[PDB]
Amino acid sequence: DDIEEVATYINGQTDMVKASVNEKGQLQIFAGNNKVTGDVAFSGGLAGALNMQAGTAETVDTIDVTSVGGAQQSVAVIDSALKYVDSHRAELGAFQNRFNHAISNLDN
Amino acid sequence: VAIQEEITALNDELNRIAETTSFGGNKLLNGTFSTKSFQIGADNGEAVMLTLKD
Repeated sequence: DDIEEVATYINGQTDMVKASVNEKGQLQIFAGNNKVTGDVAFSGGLAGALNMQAGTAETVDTIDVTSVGGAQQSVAVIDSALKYVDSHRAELGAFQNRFNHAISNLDN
Repeated sequence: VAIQEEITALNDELNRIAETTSFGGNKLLNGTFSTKSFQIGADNGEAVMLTLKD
């Protein structure tokens, strides 16, 4: 498998981490805070060859697409963001519905 | 000599073709293109690499 095929394989086998490949050819694993709560311990023969580095923080406010690597990582960040956004909406949705039922009972 | 002169001209033609071809601004055959990946999916890490040689 070439580096790009490796990235797709990872993205396919797991949804916990989202891989990517930058311009040079380095692999970019992104783990959204809403899914992982800590640094990932990359291990195994592949890891040894790739030599994965530390995990800088990347919030939407920090998405630079001027480079392909940055664009690929940015897609992942945006996805993690959309999940956070939606989840909150869902929570608020229940609040509305719950308050709706409450109003009905209070009226009764 | 005559033939060589003609070959020399054609020779230059091949060189320019290689150094002049340019999709928009990006050059293609000069050798600088190397390899770029083309994201062809709706999720990251789906890109497929494409390589253009000198």
